[PDB]
Amino acid sequence: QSGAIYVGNFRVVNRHLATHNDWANLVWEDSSRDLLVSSTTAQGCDTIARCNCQTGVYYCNSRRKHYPVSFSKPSLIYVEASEYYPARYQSHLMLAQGHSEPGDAGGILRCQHGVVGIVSTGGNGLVGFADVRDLLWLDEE
Amino acid sequence: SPKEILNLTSELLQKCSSPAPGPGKEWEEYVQIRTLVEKIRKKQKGLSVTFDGKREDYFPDLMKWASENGASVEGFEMVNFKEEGFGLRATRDIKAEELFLWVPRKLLMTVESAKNSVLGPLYSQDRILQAMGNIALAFHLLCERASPNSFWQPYIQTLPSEYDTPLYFEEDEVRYLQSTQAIHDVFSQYKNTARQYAYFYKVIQTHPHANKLPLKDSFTYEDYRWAVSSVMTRQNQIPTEDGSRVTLALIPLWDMCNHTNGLITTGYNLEDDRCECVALQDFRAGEQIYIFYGTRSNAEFVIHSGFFFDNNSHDRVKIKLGVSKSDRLYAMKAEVLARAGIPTSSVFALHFTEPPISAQLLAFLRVFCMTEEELKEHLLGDSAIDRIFTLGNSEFPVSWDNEVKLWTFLEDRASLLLKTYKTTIEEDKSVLKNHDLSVRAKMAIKLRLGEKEILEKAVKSAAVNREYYRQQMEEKAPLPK
Ligand SMILES: [Zn+2]
Repeated sequence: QSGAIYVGNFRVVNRHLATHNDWANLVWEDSSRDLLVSSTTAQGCDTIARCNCQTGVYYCNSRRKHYPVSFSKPSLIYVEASEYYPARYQSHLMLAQGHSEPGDAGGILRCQHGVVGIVSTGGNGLVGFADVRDLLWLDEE
Repeated sequence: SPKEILNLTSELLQKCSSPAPGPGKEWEEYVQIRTLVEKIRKKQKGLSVTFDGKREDYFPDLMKWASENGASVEGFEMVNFKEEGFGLRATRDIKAEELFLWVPRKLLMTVESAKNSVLGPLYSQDRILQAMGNIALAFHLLCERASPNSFWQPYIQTLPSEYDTPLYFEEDEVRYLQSTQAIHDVFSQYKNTARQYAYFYKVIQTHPHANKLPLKDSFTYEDYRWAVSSVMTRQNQIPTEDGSRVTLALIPLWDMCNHTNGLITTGYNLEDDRCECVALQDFRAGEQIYIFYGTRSNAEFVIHSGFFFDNNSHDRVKIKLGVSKSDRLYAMKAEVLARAGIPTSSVFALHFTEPPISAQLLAFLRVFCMTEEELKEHLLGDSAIDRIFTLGNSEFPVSWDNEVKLWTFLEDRASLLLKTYKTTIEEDKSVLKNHDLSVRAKMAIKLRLGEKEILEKAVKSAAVNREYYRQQMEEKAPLPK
């Protein structure tokens, strides 16, 4: 659990906790998604799920465990302002109940077919997962 | 090895392999398949392996077997509660978040374990087991049940003989569910079970790799039905051993706890390779041990877990909605549909808890009665991105006329749904208070009553909001948003 997705020759991780080296190898990014995609020399061992499960398992970094959770479909949800992102439009945000405190960001939520998204927001007993299935370009070349 | 059963399963597979016949005749197809299922059931002995003793006589075996492998067996005791059956009764004071349960995976039963079991040759070649984890896990449970020298045999000992799932319903208990939406899910469940059983009995009889399995000598409807019901009612998700993927699993000593409203408190600790459950609430001495099974509707509870929960705040009634192909705004609206992630037609849910409606719903509706002049504002302009972002914001109406039309259509459809039902809510409450029905009829009628109550509350909410907007019409508010 390194806090990022390794697939193909790419790396997917939250924008707000990425290192400058990621931007030095920037291929595509999005502030509205808090999703950063950077190229990697090594070949990742993770597969992207192209299915539509609404129940999976996510790693709660604060607890050093993983929990099963039922999440809503990808939709646009208001996100309250924090120390890292001011309150603005946030698309492709799966919302569900769970434990998510500062620093939890980066946990991968996993279902049967593979990775669906990454934990992006938390607070008030709600957990936000940013989708990664939409970008079909993220596959082997 | 009689050959009549083979022909019965072949005929069953042939009949159920056809697509859904349609409305009205689904009932006749259901009774036809139930007739075949019943005849084969009375043509077989049922439970291939039956324990001489009763369920409650094997719990000490679980305690000793788990204790030998490091699974906590202290702080609770086994009791048969009248209202939910067998469960865990705490032997001491447990505070909130207290960790009183942990089971090493060695004990856990997983699809990977099945692949490492004697079922592996069959798992290798058959795709159906490869697809669904629950089906393969169920066959693993069946294979382990017939083996006296099974590492999980003590676990199998205590599993209940019969459950309360729809597969256990009689024709009368399913008749009480007529005119409801859940009956279609019961249809799909029963048909899938029948097709799977027929196909699997025929492959096991013909597939050479199944020669060494203990199932070939006896694979009855009762065994498969019990296995599928148990896996469906007491399954939890855990990641693979390598951590690359997650998979279905049956967790002994944990899934025997009943359900109460709350937050999920069960998690698997991969580092320790064990599952840990923290206390859901403060369970004093003598109180039952409860956990949260998940955020599933009462319809799923009845269909899969096999019981109905009262005061469930997370209930919902599928509602089929769509935009007819005869609207002059189809072409222009499809641009939003494609850009809003809203499919052309899909099943929506009305939520018992406030708000009754759900974002994806407010969205489909906002696009189902909006006027054309307002259908390009969200497409062009610096506010178009903000408009699509707030397209699900209840506090942000795109237009007040779209709101009143939306609530009007909502009341219309809700009234139609109320009319569609065969009976009335008053009759349901009177039957519940006056009559003495079995447990299964009890949960079926309760499910129907809950659906009707949720629909009525939706009607009330739609009417209040419509009146609110009509008064807002009499009022003047400068902020459109
Ligand atoms: Zn999936």
